[PDB]
Amino acid sequence: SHMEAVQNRIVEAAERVPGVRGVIHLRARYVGQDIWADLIIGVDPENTVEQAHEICEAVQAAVCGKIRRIESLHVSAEAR
Amino acid sequence: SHMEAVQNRIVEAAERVPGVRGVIHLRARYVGQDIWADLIIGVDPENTVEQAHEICEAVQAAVCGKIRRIESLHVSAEAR
Repeated sequence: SHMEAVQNRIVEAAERVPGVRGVIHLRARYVGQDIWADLIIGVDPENTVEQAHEICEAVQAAVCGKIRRIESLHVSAEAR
Repeated sequence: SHMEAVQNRIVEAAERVPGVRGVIHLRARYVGQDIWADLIIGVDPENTVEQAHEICEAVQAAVCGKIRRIESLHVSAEAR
């Protein structure tokens, strides 16, 4: 599938960002030629809530920078 | 509405739990006579991710303990 290549690129890009302890969940869909995606990342339980927010914002920048067709990306965090 | 009384009870119960800095979002719906609800609470940005998780679990217990018709409640947290 065209989509599985894209999903591989999101996961790979997310996992390279400092503080990411793996991708817990990824759901991606096409809206025309654009991708909209929902991503959940793992983070250190001892990080602050503010740190987990910064890591999500860094994941969003890194993913959207690498995958140009992404036009909406939501990133949240869970302790792992 | 029957629902607005219930929504008032969820918000009130959530806000009385230690570490809750207000209810950011509440969406509740009936599935037959049962309530299913999605709640977002505010928390101190300097709490740990583990602390924010404990506060959500305490909100879930407190809300479900006070409002017997709730059969599904999801609680997440945001810095505020």
